[PDB]
Amino acid sequence: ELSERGEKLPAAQRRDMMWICRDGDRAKNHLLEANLRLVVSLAKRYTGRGMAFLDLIQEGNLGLIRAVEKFDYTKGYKFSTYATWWIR
DNA sequence: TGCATCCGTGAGTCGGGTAATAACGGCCTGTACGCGTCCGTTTCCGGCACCCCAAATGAACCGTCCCTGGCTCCAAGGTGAACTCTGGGCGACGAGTGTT
Repeated sequence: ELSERGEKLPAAQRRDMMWICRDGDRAKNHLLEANLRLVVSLAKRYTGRGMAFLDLIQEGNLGLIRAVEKFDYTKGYKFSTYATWWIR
C-alpha cells in the first residue's frame, strides 16, 4: 500500500517493517521443514502405481505449502488434521 | 602403493498381448450442438412477339422401261435308202443208244 500512494518512509518505520516481513517468512519456512515428516508419512501409502516415491513426496510438499498458506490458527485445531486433507 | 573392489564389453543361427485403488459435491465455461425465422434462388404453369418450318399436295415430264409388230435365214424336226450285223429259220450229217 505504501509503495504507490505512500510516504517517504523514515528508517525507523521502514527497517522494522522489513524485519517483521523477513521474520514471518522465516517462520513459515520453519513450519514447513517441521511438517515434511507428516508429508512423507502420508505419501508412503500411495506408492506402487504410476509414479515414484520421490514424486509423491514432492507432491505432498506442494500440498503442505498450500495448507500452510491457507491455514487458520484462530480455529484452535491441530495443524496436522487440516494439513492432511491438503496433502491428500 | 598396492590393492581389493567395483566396474565396463562379450556369449552365433532362423511361440504372440499377462494389472490397482477412499475420493466426493459444487461452480464455470466452452465448444459443440439444437431450436425458430427470413431471404436469395430456382424452377416451372402457360402465355405470347411472332421465328416462321416444314413434310405433304398439285402439277409437269421426259426418258425409259416395259407392252405390240413385223421379219427373217437358219438349224432342228420330218423324209429317203442301205447295210452289217442280228436274229431267226432251214437243212444235213453223225455215233451213243432203246431194245430181245
